[PDB]
Amino acid sequence: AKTELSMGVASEDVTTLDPHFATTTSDRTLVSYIYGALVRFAPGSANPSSIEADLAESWESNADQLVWTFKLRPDVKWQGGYGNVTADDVVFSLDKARDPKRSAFSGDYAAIQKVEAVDAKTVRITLTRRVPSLLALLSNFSGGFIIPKKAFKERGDDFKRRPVGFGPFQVESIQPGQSVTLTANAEYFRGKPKLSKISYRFLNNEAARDLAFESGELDVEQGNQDQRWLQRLTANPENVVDTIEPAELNLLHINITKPPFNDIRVRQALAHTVNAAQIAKYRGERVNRAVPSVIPSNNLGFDPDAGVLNYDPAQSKKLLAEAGFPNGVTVTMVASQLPGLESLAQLIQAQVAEGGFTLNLQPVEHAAWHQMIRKDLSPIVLYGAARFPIADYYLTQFYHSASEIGKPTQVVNFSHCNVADKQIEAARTETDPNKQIELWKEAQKLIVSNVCAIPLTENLGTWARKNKLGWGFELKGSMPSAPLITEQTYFKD
Ligand SMILES: O=C(O)CC[C@@H](NCC(=O)[C@H](O)[C@H](O)[C@@H](O)CO)C(=O)O
Ligand SMILES: [Mg+2]
Ligand SMILES: [Mg+2]
Repeated sequence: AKTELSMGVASEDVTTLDPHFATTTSDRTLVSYIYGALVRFAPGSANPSSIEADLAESWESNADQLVWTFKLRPDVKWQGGYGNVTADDVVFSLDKARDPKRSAFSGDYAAIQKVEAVDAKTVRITLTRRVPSLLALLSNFSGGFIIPKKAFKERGDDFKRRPVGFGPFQVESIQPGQSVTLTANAEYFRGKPKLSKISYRFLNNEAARDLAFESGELDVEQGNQDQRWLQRLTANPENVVDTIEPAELNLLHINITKPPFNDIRVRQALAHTVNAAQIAKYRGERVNRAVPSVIPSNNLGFDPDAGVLNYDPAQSKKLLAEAGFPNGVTVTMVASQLPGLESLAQLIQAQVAEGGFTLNLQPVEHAAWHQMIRKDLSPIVLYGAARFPIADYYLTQFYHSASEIGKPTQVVNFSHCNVADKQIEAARTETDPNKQIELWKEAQKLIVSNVCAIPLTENLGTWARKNKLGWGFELKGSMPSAPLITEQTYFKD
């Protein structure tokens, strides 16, 4: 049939298409269409078990698994005429990914010692110690994507809006705040895409997005976490709703160094007046689930019994009075305008009033909000995300003190947590599998009991499409929790 795909997303604009910085779901989704990596998750899977060849046609490790040699596919071409992808591009990209001055994801690569071009088609990666999940680090997510040395060196600060990858689609143009026009990479190494163009539309307003989808302007539209939207879409036999793994866990990360939240009783009071099970029941159990820990349930090392504080708003009021707040606590939070996070913050705002908290929400456009929270501008941060499914990733990034906002090594530790550093570090390199699991669980119990963060629900990604669109594979998951459009995506007659 037709070869042009139109999709409506919950975003206001592009922030960065440099894969070493792209963090919002929208920027990560675009990056997943433009770039590739040495290896990749199988299309339609978010599980590292599925990892398969991408730019690297084969690889091997030495006996001690400290030296890995990747053999590159010969004639993989960059978009825009930058020529053949070489080992020098891989060295440049991985060294950039592992540099805290040029990447938002450098901490994931701390165990890489060196990356060397043995020849134009051979890359040698030497590790400081064994890294069981190395292939996930080298895959098509976060810092694994490969970029062109020549394009980045020249474009510099403009590369983020004029990206160049070897993926199936290229950015032809950006219409700021309206859309991104992507076109098929005619030289894509797996074959020319069946789609000729993608019109990626910024439709943050849910009512306008739904109207564009029902009027036939969109072939795909991002949904939300509400079962009511899910039921209204599934009612039309022409629509298909995809619920996409991994589930992103939402937490209230509390800055434990800032009064009044430096008193554990105040944090405990907040935790006793949130009700994640009620949010999950309201939003719907197919897409949403309350999580009994501070990392997503789909993690090796997840603790189903971390000790999450129960709902008891009478106890919240008692604790606030003991802490010197007989008339309650008021707090202003900088809150994202991404509709799912905005509606979640509004649900929490209503819940916490029962226990004596009056939450004032200062709304900020999503990408601007991401910048503000990373400047330590909010006392509490409602953040929702998933990472590779090994506890070390979520724990290190959100809760290890090295990740604390304000440090050169900062990641997403908005709570300024430091209570679990020794357990996180010991678990990371523990070779006894059961002991490693127990150290990850001990870290979760400490973070929960000190109330550095309060878990809410985790939600699968929700997207609607017309049944005339075929992905070319089963869309079970995608690391950004969004559809993956590839050279296989097609329309039916
Ligand atoms: O990877 C990251 O660090 C950020 C993840 C990215 N995910 C969107 C997100 O927070 C979730 O969809 C979120 O769980 C809300 O919509 C909850 O209703 C973000 O754009 O903020
Ligand atoms: Mg955005
Ligand atoms: Mg902590």
